[PDB]
Amino acid sequence: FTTEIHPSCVTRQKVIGAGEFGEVYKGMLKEVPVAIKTLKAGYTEKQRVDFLGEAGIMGQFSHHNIIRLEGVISKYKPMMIITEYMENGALDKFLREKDGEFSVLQLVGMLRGIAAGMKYLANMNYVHRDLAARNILVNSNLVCKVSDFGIPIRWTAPEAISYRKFTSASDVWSFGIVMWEVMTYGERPYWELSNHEVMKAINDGFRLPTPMDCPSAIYQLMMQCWQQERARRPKFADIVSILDKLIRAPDSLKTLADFDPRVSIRL
Ligand SMILES: CNc1ncc2cc(-c3cc(NC(=O)NCCC(C)(C)C)c(F)cc3C)c(C)nc2n1
Repeated sequence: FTTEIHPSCVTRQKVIGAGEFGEVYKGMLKEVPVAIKTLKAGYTEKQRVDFLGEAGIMGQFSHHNIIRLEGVISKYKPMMIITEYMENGALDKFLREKDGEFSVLQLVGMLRGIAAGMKYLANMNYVHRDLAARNILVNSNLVCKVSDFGIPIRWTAPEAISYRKFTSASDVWSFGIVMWEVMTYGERPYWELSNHEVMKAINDGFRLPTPMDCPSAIYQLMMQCWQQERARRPKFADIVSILDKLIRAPDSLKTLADFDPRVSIRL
């Protein structure tokens, strides 16, 4: 079952995005701010199954680091999925607009939240397939929650690219990329390299270099997420455990990995 909301309780205020066959609005629910995704007239059977299926999954999950469902409008048209509203929006854009404004402890806290959400999804037998900072939302407490706005080569594990093997372990690879995104304040993974250049580089053993001002322990962890051999990657359980220990003994984060400068200025 999913909480059914009457349309009279919902007010759409502004368009903030696009759905698969409909739009996404900021609005109010009788009052609390909400995000609202619509499915407009003409939708196919597949679209309806996918839309209500997504809502169903969201309504069963209950975790601090997973987007919360307020409810669904299924009995009237257009159909709607209504979620909590995350005031700071998508993590990738947020970090790029707030470059350098957070402490290392705050950044690592973000990652621990994301990891906790992913551990929950993985153990509930849900494989994300598109984990990236663009699909993480941020609220006014700086809490990060896993979402999905709809192959993204540079986030995807080799086995998922090569033979379509998507698992919690391919999500761990992606999480490594997300760690690099957070610690660089939203740098594009692999910079201007083309998709084929990225795939070639990874196959030949290249990995993203240390971010600036990055704790050694954090760089070590993201490198383990990028083991070629799936079985050698940490589980989300391991990641949550390590990040929790680092945060609870925060002097552990004061030791930095060496940053490899591209340009050296001699004065
Ligand atoms: C800008 N703030 C904000 N806050 C909250 C927002 C919530 C949504 C949202 C997102 C989804 N879907 C969605 O989050 N799917 C993944 C769910 C899972 C992690 C449990 C597997 C949805 F079905 C409906 C809506 C309204 C979207 C598309 N945008 C949002 N934007």
